[PDB]
Amino acid sequence: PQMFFGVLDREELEYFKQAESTLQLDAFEEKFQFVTSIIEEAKGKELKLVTSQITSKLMERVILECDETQLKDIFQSFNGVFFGLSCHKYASHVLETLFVRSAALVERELLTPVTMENMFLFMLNELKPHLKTMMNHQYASHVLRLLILILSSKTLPNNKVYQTPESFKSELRDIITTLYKGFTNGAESRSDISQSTITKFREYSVDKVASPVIQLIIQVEGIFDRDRSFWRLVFNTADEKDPKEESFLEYLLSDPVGSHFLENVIGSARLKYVERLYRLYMKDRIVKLAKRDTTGAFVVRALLEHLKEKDVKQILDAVVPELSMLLNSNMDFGTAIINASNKQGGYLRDDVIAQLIQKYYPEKSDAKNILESCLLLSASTLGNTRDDWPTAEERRRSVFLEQLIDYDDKFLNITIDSMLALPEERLIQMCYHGVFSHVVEHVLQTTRVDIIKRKMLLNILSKESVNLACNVYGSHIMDKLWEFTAKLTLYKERIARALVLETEKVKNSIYGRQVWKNWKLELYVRKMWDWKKLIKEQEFEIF
Repeated sequence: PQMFFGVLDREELEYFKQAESTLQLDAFEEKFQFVTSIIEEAKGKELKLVTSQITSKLMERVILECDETQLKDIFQSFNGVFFGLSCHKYASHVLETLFVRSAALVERELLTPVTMENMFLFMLNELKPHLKTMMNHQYASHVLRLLILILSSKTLPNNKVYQTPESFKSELRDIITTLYKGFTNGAESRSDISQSTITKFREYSVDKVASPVIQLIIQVEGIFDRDRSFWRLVFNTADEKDPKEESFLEYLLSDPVGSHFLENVIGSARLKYVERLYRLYMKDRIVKLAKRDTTGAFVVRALLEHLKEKDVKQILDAVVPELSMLLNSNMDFGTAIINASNKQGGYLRDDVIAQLIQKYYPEKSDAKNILESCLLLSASTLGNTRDDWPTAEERRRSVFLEQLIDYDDKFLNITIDSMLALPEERLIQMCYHGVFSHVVEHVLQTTRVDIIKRKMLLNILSKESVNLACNVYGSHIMDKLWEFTAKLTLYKERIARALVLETEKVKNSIYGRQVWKNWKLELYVRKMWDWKKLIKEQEFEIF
């Protein structure tokens, strides 16, 4: 109804363009004087400013950089056009900024005993008629989504969470229920609603702009309204197949927005409803859903997380036998199932193990490393010439592998043998690598590994004892070798000898001096007898 408030002069435009530059410069706490000089010049033009693209961001800065009593002064200058501003491409981000600062101010008033809270309530009240429109407006829907987060003390896009006053609870309710009316054009029962409006609503859940709002509400509505009638808007209560709901489900599953709406929603549904959906519609599509990764396999994860013993068992029964084909593109389906299998007391565990070994170590091959199955090793950052750090994905991969190791002895052995299968220098390379080294050291589970493998591993690493202990990463591999070497102490001797051979290189190596302590090399050097004691100590400390 109102978003075009005139334009700026050339003189005015120049002044502010000027102003904005010197602010992002920081050539100064006289900052303030400048800032509040801008404010004085902004006096009475706030609207033109906030709507113009050139100056839109200037305002946003001033909002971020001003007195609380200037904050309010600006907030005030927006009375009676808050709705227009939110519908504006630029003004609506100014609003987003302004409302977030206000939130903190309102927490402050809340903790630090005309108030910001009341200034706020006032604005909330002029939006109220316009909610329903705000919901599917490309810009205003965000301002709306924001507000709801604010009123519910949910962390704020813009670790940023503030405590709310009581009236905020009231106001959250007034806007949840105002929407409900706008969209059910009249109370008072699921009975009274046409499936003309029900489906009108179902169609929303798949809009890119309105679906996030509907999710938010559905999650947050529980605080007051135990109905939960927004959910019931979207879904039926019990306990039979409706071809309307059913085809709506498939409509959800056959869409990115729709699938993610679904899974987020599964998260805040009460368990009654989730089981219902599963029992009714999911149960016999569960594979087709899983292999429709993605999206649609995201949902099957949500089910697993948020369901109970009988159901998850049912699911695993369906999923484990196709796990090797399900790891195709995405590993994080695998961790889902393992976590699932475990949380249920190792249900279907062996076939799970069996399925992994199928995907990553199939005994029908020359090449067999999980090191190449699981980390794309040859294709990785392992020694690039180009000074490249490990990727986030590489870390992501490593971690996966690491828990595989934890999951079963089978996997620990398989990776050891994969490391052993490698050219030795390439295993050495691993030791100096940011994430991959952690994989090496993670393999050094002295109790879980048998001696022949231990001996063989030791043999590669001993060749580089000192270079290892003076490297940021290698030192951890060397540290663990102290225990890793119990009952194999012609190798302890070997290394200790090697390290003492290079005493001055090793101490006054940041990382070296540390290994020195842990191998107790100070003893070695002075009371060699007392050393050979410790070793015998640590043997029966382990066994």
